[PDB]
This record gives sequence, structure tokens and C-alpha cells, in this order.
Amino acid sequence: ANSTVLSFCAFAVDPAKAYKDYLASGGQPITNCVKMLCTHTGTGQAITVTPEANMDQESFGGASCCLYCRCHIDHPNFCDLKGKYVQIPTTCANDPVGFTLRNTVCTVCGMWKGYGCS
Amino acid sequence: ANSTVLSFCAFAVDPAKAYKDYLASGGQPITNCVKMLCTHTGTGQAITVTPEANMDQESFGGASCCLYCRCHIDHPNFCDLKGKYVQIPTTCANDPVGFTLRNTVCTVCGMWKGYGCS
Amino acid sequence: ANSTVLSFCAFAVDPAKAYKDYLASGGQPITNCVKMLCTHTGTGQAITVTPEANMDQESFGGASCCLYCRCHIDHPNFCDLKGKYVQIPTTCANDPVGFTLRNTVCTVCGMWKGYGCS
Amino acid sequence: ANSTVLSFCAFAVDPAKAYKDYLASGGQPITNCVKMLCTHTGTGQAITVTPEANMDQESFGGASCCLYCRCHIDHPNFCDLKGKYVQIPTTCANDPVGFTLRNTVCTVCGMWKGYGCS
Amino acid sequence: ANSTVLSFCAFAVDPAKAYKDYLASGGQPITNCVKMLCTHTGTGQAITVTPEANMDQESFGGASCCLYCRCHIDHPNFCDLKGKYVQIPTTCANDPVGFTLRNTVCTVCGMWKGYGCS
Amino acid sequence: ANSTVLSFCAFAVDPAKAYKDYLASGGQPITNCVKMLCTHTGTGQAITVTPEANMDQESFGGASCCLYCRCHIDHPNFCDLKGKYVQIPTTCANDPVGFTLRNTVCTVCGMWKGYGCS
Amino acid sequence: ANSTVLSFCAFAVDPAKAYKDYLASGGQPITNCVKMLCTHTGTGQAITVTPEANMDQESFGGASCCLYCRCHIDHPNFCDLKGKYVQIPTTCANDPVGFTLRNTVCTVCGMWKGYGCS
Amino acid sequence: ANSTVLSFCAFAVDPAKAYKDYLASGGQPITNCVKMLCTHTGTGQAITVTPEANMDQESFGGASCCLYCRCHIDHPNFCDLKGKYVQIPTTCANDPVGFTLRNTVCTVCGMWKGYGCS
Amino acid sequence: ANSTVLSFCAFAVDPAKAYKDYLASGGQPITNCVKMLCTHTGTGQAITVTPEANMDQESFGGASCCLYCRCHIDHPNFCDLKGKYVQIPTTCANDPVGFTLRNTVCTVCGMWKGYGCS
Amino acid sequence: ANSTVLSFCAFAVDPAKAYKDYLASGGQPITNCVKMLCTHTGTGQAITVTPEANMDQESFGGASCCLYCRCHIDHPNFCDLKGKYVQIPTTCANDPVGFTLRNTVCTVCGMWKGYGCS
Amino acid sequence: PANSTVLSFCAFAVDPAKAYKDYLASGGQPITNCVKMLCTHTGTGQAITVTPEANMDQESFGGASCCLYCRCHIDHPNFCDLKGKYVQIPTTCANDPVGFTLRNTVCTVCGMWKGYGCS
Amino acid sequence: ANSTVLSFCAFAVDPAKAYKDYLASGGQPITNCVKMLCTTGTGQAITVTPEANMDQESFGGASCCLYCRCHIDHPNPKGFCDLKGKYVQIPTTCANDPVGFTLRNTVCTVCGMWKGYGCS
Ligand SMILES: [Zn+2]
Ligand SMILES: [Zn+2]
Ligand SMILES: [Zn+2]
Ligand SMILES: [Zn+2]
Ligand SMILES: [Zn+2]
Ligand SMILES: [Zn+2]
Ligand SMILES: [Zn+2]
Ligand SMILES: [Zn+2]
Ligand SMILES: [Zn+2]
Ligand SMILES: [Zn+2]
Ligand SMILES: [Zn+2]
Ligand SMILES: [Zn+2]
Ligand SMILES: [Zn+2]
Ligand SMILES: [Zn+2]
Ligand SMILES: [Zn+2]
Ligand SMILES: [Zn+2]
Ligand SMILES: [Zn+2]
Ligand SMILES: [Zn+2]
Ligand SMILES: [Zn+2]
Ligand SMILES: [Zn+2]
Ligand SMILES: [Zn+2]
Ligand SMILES: [Zn+2]
Ligand SMILES: [Zn+2]
Ligand SMILES: [Zn+2]
Repeated sequence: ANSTVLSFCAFAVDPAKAYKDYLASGGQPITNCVKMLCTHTGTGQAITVTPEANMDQESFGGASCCLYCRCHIDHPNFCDLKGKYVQIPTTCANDPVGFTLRNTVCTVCGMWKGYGCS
Repeated sequence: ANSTVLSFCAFAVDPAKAYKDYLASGGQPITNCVKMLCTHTGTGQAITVTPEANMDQESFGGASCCLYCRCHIDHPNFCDLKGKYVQIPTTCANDPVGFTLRNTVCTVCGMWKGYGCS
Repeated sequence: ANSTVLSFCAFAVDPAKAYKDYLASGGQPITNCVKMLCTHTGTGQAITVTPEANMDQESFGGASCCLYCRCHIDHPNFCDLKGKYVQIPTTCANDPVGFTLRNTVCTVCGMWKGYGCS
Repeated sequence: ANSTVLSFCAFAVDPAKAYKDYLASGGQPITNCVKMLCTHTGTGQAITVTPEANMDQESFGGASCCLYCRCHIDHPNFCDLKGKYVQIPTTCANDPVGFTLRNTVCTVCGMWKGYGCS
Repeated sequence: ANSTVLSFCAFAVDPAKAYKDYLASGGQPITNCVKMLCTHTGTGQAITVTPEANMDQESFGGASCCLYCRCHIDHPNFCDLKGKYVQIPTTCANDPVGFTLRNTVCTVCGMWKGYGCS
Repeated sequence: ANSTVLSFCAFAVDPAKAYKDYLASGGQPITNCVKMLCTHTGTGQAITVTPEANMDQESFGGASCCLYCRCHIDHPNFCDLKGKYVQIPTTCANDPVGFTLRNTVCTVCGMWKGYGCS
Repeated sequence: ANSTVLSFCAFAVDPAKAYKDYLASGGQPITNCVKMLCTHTGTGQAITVTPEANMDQESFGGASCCLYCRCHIDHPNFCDLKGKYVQIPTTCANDPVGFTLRNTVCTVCGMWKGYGCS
Repeated sequence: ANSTVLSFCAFAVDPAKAYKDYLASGGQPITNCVKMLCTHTGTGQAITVTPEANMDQESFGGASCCLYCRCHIDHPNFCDLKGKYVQIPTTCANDPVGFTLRNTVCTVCGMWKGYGCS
Repeated sequence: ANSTVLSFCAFAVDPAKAYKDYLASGGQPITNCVKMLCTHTGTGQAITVTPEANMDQESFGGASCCLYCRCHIDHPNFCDLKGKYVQIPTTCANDPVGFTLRNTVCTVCGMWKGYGCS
Repeated sequence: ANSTVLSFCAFAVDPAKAYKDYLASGGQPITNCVKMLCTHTGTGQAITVTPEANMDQESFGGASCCLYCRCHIDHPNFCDLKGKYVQIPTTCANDPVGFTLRNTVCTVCGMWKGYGCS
Repeated sequence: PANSTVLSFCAFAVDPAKAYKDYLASGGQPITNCVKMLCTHTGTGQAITVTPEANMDQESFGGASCCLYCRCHIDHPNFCDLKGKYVQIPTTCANDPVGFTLRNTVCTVCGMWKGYGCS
Repeated sequence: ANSTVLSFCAFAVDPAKAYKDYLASGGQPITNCVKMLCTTGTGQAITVTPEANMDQESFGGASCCLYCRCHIDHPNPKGFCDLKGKYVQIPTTCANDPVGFTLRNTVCTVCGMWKGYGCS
């Protein structure tokens, strides 16, 4: 499943939009991101140097979520995710990749705009 | 003409301010940016991996607008423009190099603050 | 479609050959090659640092026609097209990617052999 | 004093959180940041390519204040400070390193949030 | 915390030996290693590109364990752990760093000699 | 042919595991591995700087056999094969890519464990 | 044999010219160029990404024929041979190194000028 | 002198054409290229690894004639002149820079097309 | 005045000589070299890792004074001034760029010859 | 003597084999490897970060032993010896460059198989 | 160990070298564990060389083991203009190699230590 | 000739010394150093442009960097072989052996000229 999806997006002139369109067609989210095991809740920050999932999130290994790293192609913006950990609201933890693609980290508090910001 | 302006800004201890003051004295906007021939049905985002100009914008070539890339010098952010496409509000496509400098991209929208944002 | 073709050529031992075979079987050429907005009174040369299309050509962004560049793989000849602009005969413009693969630039006049040369 | 603190934060899994706790527990701010000798008539923006302190600020050599550059370790995000100059409210010029970690630069204003912004 | 131990070793002319000697003297093992969720019984191999823990092991993040990566110093061998995932026996898992150091991976089995091999 | 398979592995989170399963499901082995013209009087060592096939082996160009170099993706461990030559037991020469993946090169004899060591 | 000639060439101010003069002094050609086991039904072009020899040529591992790659020195070309395969007229397979040095690939058809061209 | 012209061309979106129009207007050619003392006489090739001047040519330092090199900007071609020696027809030794730009080296004999080829 | 001078010296075959001549014609020295506000309790050495000015000198940011760094071009010798701090005799603080060009650091005491040496 | 051998092996398609055949023909071992003046109280491991020789060994500088490093050519393993120290049984210390080529380190105990191992 | 304390100190100092200087000035113990070479001791006697060149009045140490910066795992201000090379040191000062290379200079003419060889 | 000498130094543990004894044994100096065609220069030992004077020859920097001729890394106190890309002025009376001349001489840090040939 992931190969068809990742293949389709990898060669599209715009990977991000290929995925977006794909999901909009009812396509299945990219699975197999790595979930981090935490013994304590963290700051709840979007992207961090160490796992920081709080009561409402889950922490995945950065690269594991970066679509470009997953598609093995160059970056738009290096995975400003690679080597770090991404916190995702649990309600959206079903599509980590798509999530970071569709959201914005707050520059002030550093949490997802719309989910735990301000 | 471009050479006189760019030569001027290129050796300034602060290029951006140089161009800013240059224009402030009635100077003429740097020209020769490359315009993309698109359908104008884009997302309207400020900076994108492919032309995404809507009906009130023009799509220029990244490097064409990055002052530093034009001055062949280092950056103070790499041409977060280079290799991408900048959408500029039609009413401001007479000074692309200047537009990007003067304006901010809404981190939430992806659109230019004050021109499309919200 | 594009992904389909691009994927097939991407992993073939000889990408260029796979695209030729593909075409020779009536496959649709690769699309989404960005086109430049230029005067059309250029030198008409095959590959240039700024759009140089004459009346019988179309200018495209070099990278968007570089099959390797498109596929995200190394090169045979980096593809001498990236960062430059390719001028293509309007009649052949319907397949930029293949056109550059099947043709040759004159070392002497810099135009496509058979479409501008001598 | 400085070496004790820096050593402690460097080998931490999260240097920023370490330093933050060190201070919280009544630790003395990292000293030895280089202060620039300016006119104090500058724009007053947070991080600039040339000293821009105003009357209520002090200008420091970027690197001097980047905790990561002081610890000799890789970076989160290189020192988006290395090479630039950091303007800091005089009331806070006693802990430049920590000030830049606790505060955020307005992407529109270019000035410190809560310290000049808007 | 872990920083006093890491500081010692980082400046030793032989970190690996320093940490061993440290532990020998009753020193506390280095903590703060990251664990990941293994999606259904792994092969049990010691070092993999994806979590691969057995029902007897736990999967830690490579770099998180490589002592040289924790001490921010170059390597002997780079972190044939970095970017990968290290599987460690649950009952030896209180000292991830030490374990990888004290043990050898079978070049045949791919499992730890003494803990899985043959 | 190879594109379907290769495309399927390149995007899996564990290419090797994927190719393995593919083969398990009866999939056809990857082909088109450049085969060398040797005398078959060589050392008979697994991986070497020049073709060294003995009477029981065939020689191939390293890269034609490294799944990673064939999928145009990065390496776990560069192709310990790239640039060198891989000796493959003739009976197993119909699946060179797979062979190198399942076998272990003896640190002493220098030959594949089970197919020529001791 | 080879060590003597290559050593001689490698330090000359013009390695190519040195080999040429050598040969003309009745010098023995450089031997030990990897020979490919090919179908002998290839396009027949000079330098290819895969063995393309025809019924009148042999296919050698490029790098084994690049004098500079053989002398371990820099290039005046970058071994547009290294990594590729060189098809050489069987009646000349006795001096693959010298052939490429002496001959020229036609830019239009890609075949050795005067050995298959036009 | 040379600064007025080199600066002018340096910032032009098409440096080559700039120097061309400059000359077309009676502008003085870029001077100050280094001349190599080529006692005896070389092969007469256009671009060589050591001076090869004829009775009818002068040998200049590769860099000295590389417009991009003399301008300190990137290239459309490093310039294949740098570290090389260029042989130019005595009658044209008054504008080395512009010469290389206006002329072409024969791929077969290595000599300037029109000025030595055949 | 800076961009005019820098421009002139940047395209000269010898920046340093060009600036020297520029000065000998009553040309105004390059300005805008950042200075450090220190305690003037330094060793008074020529080039240091931290401000070391004594009562008779000013401390400048190395890069501000490295003519090439200011001219944005390669270097004869790695700006040995870049990242460092240059001490300059007060009575010469009016032409920092030039000072470092005209003077030499004693290899024994690390001070400017004829300004604190021996 | 050294330069002859090294030169001989340097240009060999298979250097290691070349040096082997050289020795086998009663050739004199490469000399001038650097011995470490240490107290022979080390762990006696094959390759280490600090001299580790025991009473029955000699410690040499890694690089001075790596044939490829002595030949200035690339590698097949880089110089997993360079920067470290190699312990060679005293009774073999007359041929350091060879001993490492001919022997294997135990992946478990870390000593030379057949000279300390187990 | 012993050196880790003094090295941890200098490493984070704004001027590592100066920090080590102050350390010794306070009676601190010189850094140890510099690797020593076994050579002819009839060498050129030059300061920094590509192969051991100690004479009868010197000792040859392994550059890197003597470059404080390389020892503190931090970037350099002078890579080690010593790394890969060998350092000849007056036998009388062989007790503090790391400090010696900091406090002394090299005859740009004779390649020998100013004060111990030159002229 | 050149190849023999260079091959000999190229693999020596100390190229500079290898060549030193080679010459000592009456060996012949390395040849083929691009001689520059120049005017009235400063006469400074190493420059970015031919700066020879009436008593020197200006050669191409690399042509004289032994290491740069043997194809091996360089010992020069951390860096680049400070000749490559530049131009070396050598006293005409010694131009018969440029490679060795630089090896045997020192450039005055103050006046930028060869110690013994123009310095002070
Ligand atoms: Zn990424
Ligand atoms: Zn917020
Ligand atoms: Zn830019
Ligand atoms: Zn918005
Ligand atoms: Zn390409
Ligand atoms: Zn033509
Ligand atoms: Zn930083
Ligand atoms: Zn604001
Ligand atoms: Zn590591
Ligand atoms: Zn096993
Ligand atoms: Zn590979
Ligand atoms: Zn074996
Ligand atoms: Zn080559
Ligand atoms: Zn042809
Ligand atoms: Zn160039
Ligand atoms: Zn011709
Ligand atoms: Zn510089
Ligand atoms: Zn002095
Ligand atoms: Zn090596
Ligand atoms: Zn063992
Ligand atoms: Zn160092
Ligand atoms: Zn002296
Ligand atoms: Zn060199
Ligand atoms: Zn002098």
C-alpha cells in the first residue's frame, strides 16, 4: 500500500499535492511511522530534539514522518524533522505524514497552530 | 541599469537596506526576473515548488527574485526562493526582488501577509 | 500517468532507453514541463541561461525536461539542463523530455541539429 | 563557572532544557558574550547582519550567544545567529544566551515579541 | 546526571574504557535512551533499519546508545547505530549504552553472541 | 519487470525484507546484473577489487547487485559492492541481488559462509 | 609491466602524451582492463550506461580503460568512462586505454568517429 | 579599466551576451590575462594541460581568460579553462576572454574551429 | 564610497594592489568595520579568538576587515581573520582593511611588527 | 626499495595481491613504519585508539601501516587504521604493512585471530 | 580520569589556550597521555615534522595527542597543524607537551623551536 | 627523468628529504615548470600575478610545488600548497631548479621576499 502511494507521490512534480489529492480520493494514509515510547508526558511541542508527547499527542521519529525522506527525494523547504521527534495530536495520529504537511508550528509557543496553540 | 543597482547592493554591508534606500530615493526596481507561463489556477501560496499563481498574481522564477542570488552573494535567512516559484500580487509584480524583501509569508496561510492572507 | 512512466524509467538499467521503448509503444509523453514567458525573438539556441526562444520555439525550465532530473536519479552525460532554459521546436514541444533525449546541440552554433543548426 | 554550565548542557539530551533548569534553580547566566560597539541608533530588530541596537538595547556577536555554538554541539532548528548580531533589551543584557532561547522574533516586525514588536 | 559520566568519557583518550571503568566502580548506567514500538515480533536482530525486537527484547534508537554519539566526539569503528534501531534483551536493558559496547554481533545470525546467536 | 519489483522495495521501510517477501510469494528475481568475462581461476572470494570467480562461481559488477544502488536509495550498513566485483555460486547466479542479501562473508576465509568457507 | 608504464605516465606533465610517446617507442599496451560478458547485440555506441557492444566490439568496464583512473591522478576531461562501459572495435581490444585516448565519440550518433559513425 | 566591464557583466543575467554587446559598442576588451612562455612549440591544441602554442599562437592562463572566472561568478559550462592553458591566434591575442566565448574547439582534432581545425 | 571601492578592487587581478593604488590617489578607506566594546585588558595581540585589545588599540570583527571577505571573492591564502578578532592601533583604526594588508604579525609575540613587537 | 615496491603496488589493479606476489618472490617488506614508544602494559587488542601493546607486541602508527595510505591510493575496506594504533606480534613486527593485510581481527575478543584470540 | 577535568574546563572556555595557561599558572597538573615515538634521535631536530625527527635533546610525540584543540574535541584557530605530523620537544620540557607547543614558536627559517634550536 | 625522481619522492615517507638526497647524489633537477611571460614587478617570492623583477623568473605556482607535482597531500603548516594558483618569482641565478628552490628557501614574513635573495 505504502509503495503505491509513495511511488505516485515521489515522481509527481509536487509530492505534497499528490498525497493530498490521493487522500482526497479516499486513498489510505501512509502507515509504518515509528512511534516512540515515553514514560512521562512532555512539553507537547510540535518538533523536538527528544520525544515530547503530552496528554493529547504521540511522538513519532521525525524522518519517519517527513514525506520527502519517505519518498527518498530532495527537499523543498534536509528533513527539518530528520533526527528529531514529531508530536502529533492523537486524533490525527492515523496520518502522521499528512499531518505535518497540513499544519503549522507556532513560532511563539512552538505547538501546532489549531491544536494546542496559544 | 541592473548592474549599477546590483553592484551597489552587492558590496553593501547590508544589501537589503541598500536596495531599500536606493528605491527610497526614486531608484528603479531591478528588472529581468523570469515569469512563468502558467494557467493561473494555482493555490496562491507565496513560495511553491511549481507555479501556483492565482488570478491576481504572477509566478516568477525563484532565483530571479532573490536579491542575494542576483548579487551573487551569501544569504542571511539559502535562497528559500531558489529552485522554487514565487507568486507575487499582480499590482506589485513591477518590483519582485523588492516584494519578497518587504513582505512576510503567513506561516499559517502560505500566502503573503497583507495580500491574500486570511 | 506521469508517475507511472517516470517510475518505469527511473528503475530501468537504461532510463533513456526505457522511455524510448515506452514511447515506441504509443505511451503518452511526460507532461508538466514548466514553460517560460518570453519575447520569442531570442537567439533560438537549444540551451541557454535565460529564455532565448525564437518564433518557432518554446522555452522550458531545463530541469523539467531532464528525464534524470525528473526521475530523481544520477546521470550519464548533473544534467546540463538544470538551471537553464531549453528552447524547443513548437511542433516538437508536445514532448520536451524526449526531444532533448533524441537530439543534439551543434558545438558550433549551439542550435539543435536538424532544427536550427547551420 | 561558564565551563561548568556549558559542560552540563552540552552532554544533556536537550541542552536548552538543561540550561533552562539550571537558571530556574538559581544558576548564574552564561557570561563572556561579545558586546558590539555601536551608536545605538539602529532599527532595533532582533537579529541583523550589522549591529542595530537602539537606545534600549545592546548588540552582541551572534555566536557569543548561541548556546549550541558555546557548547560545541550540532544544532536543532547552523547558529542562525553565527555571523549576525543580536540586539537585546538592556534590562536583559545579563543573560543574552538564555534570552534568545526564551524569546521569539516577529516574522513581520523582525523585532522581539514583547520587546519592541508591534 | 548523565552529563558527569559523559563528560569523563568524552575527554578520556579511550571513552569506551573510561565508561567501563566507571561502571566497574559501581557507577550508574547512562540513562535517557529512546525506545520505539515494534510492529509485531521482529527478527530479533541486534541492529536494524527498523525496530525488530523479539518478545524478549526492546528496540532502542541507535544514536541514543552509541556512546560516541552521546559524547559528541568522532568515532573509532560512524555510529553503526545512528539512524538504525538496536534490539536489546529486556533483562539487560537497564544499560543500553554499555550493552552494545560489551557485546558482539554475529556476522552470520545478526543476533548478539550470547543472546540469540546460533 | 524489474521496475515493478525494484519500485516496490525502494519504498518499503525495509527494502531487503520486502524483496525477501516478494521472492517468498514466488516473485521473479531481479535481473540485468552486468556479468563479467572471467577465467574462473581466481581466489574465489566473495567481494573483490577485480573479477575473481573460481570454477564454481560467476562474476558480476557490484552495483548491479546492491539492492540499494539499484533502487536508487541510500544505504544502511556505500555499496560495499559499488566499484568492486561480487563472486556468485553458479547455482545461485540467477538471483545475485538476493544472494548478497541472505549471505554472510566470512571475516577470515573471505568467502561466503556456507558456499566456500573453511 | 603496467606499473612501469603507468608510473611513468602518472607523473609526466601530460600523462596522455606520455602514453602516446611510450606506445610509439614500441611500448607494450596497458593490460588488465575488465572485459564484460555481453550480448553483442547492443547499439554499438562508444560509451554507455550498460554493455552495448555489437558483433564487432567488446565491452570493457569504463574505469579500467581511463588512463587517469588507472594512474590515480586528476582529470582534463571526469572519466566520462568511470561507471560506464566502453565498446571497442575487437581489432583494437588490445589497447583499450589507448583507443579512447586516440579516438572521438560522435556527438550526433554517439559512436566512435571512424568506427561506426555516420 | 577591467573593473567597469567585469562588474557590468558580473551582474548581467547573461554575462556572455553583456560582454558581447559591450564590445559591439567599441568597448575595450578585457585585459591582464597571464601569458605563458612557451619556448619551443606545442601541438597547437586550443585547450591543453600544458602550454602548446604554435608559431601563430600565444599561451594564456586558463583562468585569466575565463569570463566567469574573471568575474567571480558561477558557470553555464568550474570553467574548463581553469588550471589549463589556452592557445589563441596571435592576431586575436588582444581579447583572449572574448575569443574563447566566440569560438569552438573541434572535438576531433582539439583545435579551434576556423583557426586551425583541419 | 564602499561599494565603489570594493567593486573596483573585487574585479582587479590583484585586489590588494588595487586598493593600495586607490588609496595613493587620495581615495577614502573602506568603512563600516564593526568594532567590539571591551575592557581593554587584552594581550594586545594582532589576531585573536576573543577581543584582546589593549589601551592603544581597537578590536574589529575579523571579517569586517578581510578585503576579500568584504569583496565577496576567493582568497590568495580561508579568511584567517574570519571568525577571529583583529586588534588595530587606535591611530590606524581609520583604515582597518588596509592596515592588515600593509602590516605583518610577528611570529614570536603575535603582535603587529612595528606596533608592539619586541 | 620502499618507493620501488610501493610504486609497483600502487599501480596494480589489485595492490594487495601485488604486494603479496612481491613478498612471495623473496621481496623485502615495506619499512619505515612508525613505532610507538610505550610501556607494554596494554590490552593487546589488534586495532585501538591508543597504544595497547602487551609484552609480546609492538605498537605502530596505523596509517604508516595501511598499504593504501602508504601508496596514496583509495581503499577496498577508509584506512580503518589511520588515526589509530596497530598491535603486531613481535615475531611479525618486521612486516607491519603485510601482517594486517594477511590477518583478521576477532570480532569478539578484538585480537588477531591466531595471535591472541580466545 | 585526571585530564578530563582540565580538558573539560578549557574546552568550554572562550579561549581554551588561555584557560590552560591560567590552569598551570595556578599549579595545575599538565595534561598527560601524549603518545611518544620511538625514533633514531639523530633526526633533524626540527619542531614540527612529517616523520619523527628528534635529536638526542628531544622526544618525538604524536602531534594530535599534543594539540589541545584536538584533545578537547573542538575546532581550531591556528585542523591541527600538528595532526598527522610529529612534534619534537626538548627532553627537559617533555613533562608538558600540550603546553610547550602553545607557549613556543617555530623559526620560519630553520624550522626549529625559537629558544631551543634556531640560530 | 622527471617521472623517475617524482616517483621516488612520491612514495617516500618524507618527499622533501627524498628529493634533497636525490639532488645531493648529483641527481638532476626536476624540469618542466611553466615559465611566465612578464615584464618590473615587486620581486616578491609568491604573488597572485607575475611579479618578477630583473633578477628573477616568474613560474606558475603548481609547477614548483613538489607535492603538487607528486600528486600527494601537503605538509605546509595546515592547508594548501601556497604556490598553487599563485606565481613564484625565483632568482634567475637559481631558476635551474625551481621545485627545489622553494623547498630550500624561506619567504620573509615582513618584506615578502626570499630570505637571502631580496629580503631586507
Ligand atoms: Zn526531510
Ligand atoms: Zn502559539
Ligand atoms: Zn538566495
Ligand atoms: Zn494567513
Ligand atoms: Zn539531471
Ligand atoms: Zn550549427
Ligand atoms: Zn549555532
Ligand atoms: Zn511585529
Ligand atoms: Zn557513532
Ligand atoms: Zn549467529
Ligand atoms: Zn550500495
Ligand atoms: Zn573462513
Ligand atoms: Zn578519469
Ligand atoms: Zn555520427
Ligand atoms: Zn569559470
Ligand atoms: Zn578538426
Ligand atoms: Zn578571507
Ligand atoms: Zn615580536
Ligand atoms: Zn587506508
Ligand atoms: Zn577472539
Ligand atoms: Zn589541531
Ligand atoms: Zn634560524
Ligand atoms: Zn601541494
Ligand atoms: Zn625581509
